[PDB]
Amino acid sequence: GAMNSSNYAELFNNDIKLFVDDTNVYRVTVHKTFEGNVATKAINGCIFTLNPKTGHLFLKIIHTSVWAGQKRLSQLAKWKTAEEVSALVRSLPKEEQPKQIIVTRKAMLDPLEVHMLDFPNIAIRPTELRLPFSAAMSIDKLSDVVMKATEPQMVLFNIYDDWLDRISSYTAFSRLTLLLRALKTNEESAKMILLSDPTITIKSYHLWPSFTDEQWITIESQMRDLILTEYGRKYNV
Amino acid sequence: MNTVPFTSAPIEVTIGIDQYSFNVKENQPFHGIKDIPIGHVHVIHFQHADNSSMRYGYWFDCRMGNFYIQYDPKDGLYKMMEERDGAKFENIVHNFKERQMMVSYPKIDEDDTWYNLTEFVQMDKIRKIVRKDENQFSYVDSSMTTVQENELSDPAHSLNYTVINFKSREAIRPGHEMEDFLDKSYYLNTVMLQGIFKNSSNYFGELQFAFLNAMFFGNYGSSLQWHAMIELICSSATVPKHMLDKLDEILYYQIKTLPEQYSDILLNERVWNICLYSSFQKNSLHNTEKIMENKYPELL
Repeated sequence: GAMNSSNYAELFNNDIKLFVDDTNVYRVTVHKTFEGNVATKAINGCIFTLNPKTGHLFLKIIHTSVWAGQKRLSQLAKWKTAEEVSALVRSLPKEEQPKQIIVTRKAMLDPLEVHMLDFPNIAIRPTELRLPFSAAMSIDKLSDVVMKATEPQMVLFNIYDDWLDRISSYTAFSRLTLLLRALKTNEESAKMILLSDPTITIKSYHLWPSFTDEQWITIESQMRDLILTEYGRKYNV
Repeated sequence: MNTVPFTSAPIEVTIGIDQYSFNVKENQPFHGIKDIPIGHVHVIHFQHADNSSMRYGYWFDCRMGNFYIQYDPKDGLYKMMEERDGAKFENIVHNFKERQMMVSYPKIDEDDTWYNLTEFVQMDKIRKIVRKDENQFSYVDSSMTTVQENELSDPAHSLNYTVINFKSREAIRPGHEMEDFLDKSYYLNTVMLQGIFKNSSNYFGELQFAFLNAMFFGNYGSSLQWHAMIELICSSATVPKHMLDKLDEILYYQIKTLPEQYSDILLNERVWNICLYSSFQKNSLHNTEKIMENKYPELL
């Protein structure tokens, strides 16, 4: 059934699972035409497929060429997502294939179920969690590889950098969701908090800065304050 | 015009013959139903006064033998049996008729209701859905489960309706996932019509049989089958024109016949709203849409 607050620890057990977020698959800018009508121009997108236990991220870049001459793109985007997730599962060795795939949006359930009919033992699940994976394109190195792609491409990342050397998967996921929640609520302020000290850099092979354990506590506090500062505006409370 | 005699009526019972029904009192001198129209299947059905649980009955065709009803006090039901001695049977019927101990199948000459509900229904197709090959007639009741319901437990007592499942390898060609899910035409036309049913007449026969089992016995699995066969057509962008026209007539008579008070349990909101208002065939069921809108506007 649905993944919620009640069964949260299940994310970090030894059963291989993937989160799939389709938010950033079909991306457009809306603009005026010469005649004063409205039109969209697609930009490169991505499927965000994440092992929450290991941090392994399968970033399938969706090149604007896949939409050329297609109709009902927001519908097609769900099916293309499910096609590419199914292709990724088939590409993995049997012992690496997930036992569950959790979709962040309920509209992915039927498309993914139909694409995974060959895998009846892989459970396709929704979640009640409101996950901030839409904000993946606020991570500079992910945004950069998506925008520069000239063709369909799969890029492999570890979204936790080397954090699992020092912290558990549970704590790494909590840190990732807090960073993405801050980047989603106020991108400018979140990026300012992450780069304010020039002495702390991002390793070439990493996504996030090389914070000490004490610096991560300060950063995480500054992110929580940002989310509350922002919430006390949205709602005037 | 054929006859189904009753040995007796030892228990108080409501007796159905097709869309008609009669209350019989305990030990009332009732000895059967005469003037049954030749050329159609028929269903004789029962609901005991003392336990309205288990509606049950028998699908039969009087062209296929001489059938009678006899109460079994051990199994506690009215049973259909075949009389193999023609002369004994003719002599039983002639006596009961002479003593006018038989109700007359009460068909109004103008009334094509039963033909319209059973147009594609054939005894030989019923006997493959309801497997009991030693009898020429078929027992159905309120509680019998379908092969599909059983998959998701006594196989000999199952309704072997054709399994329809929109999220199955059968329904979805590898490589045409989105196309086949959103447009069921390949599942309807290649798999079901060309493949399994062989023609639209057998498909409509099963659809009509499923509805009648839903209506006459409150058989839940039959209602599921009726709705799945409607949805498969309405969810196909490519359906022969003759099939759409015939479907509209079929559904019109089914909705016309349904007791007004059973719309809540026998009609699936999602399927009917989707079929009449969102599906490919939303504009192809004029008669059905008009009777549904006038008779059941709450459901929609």
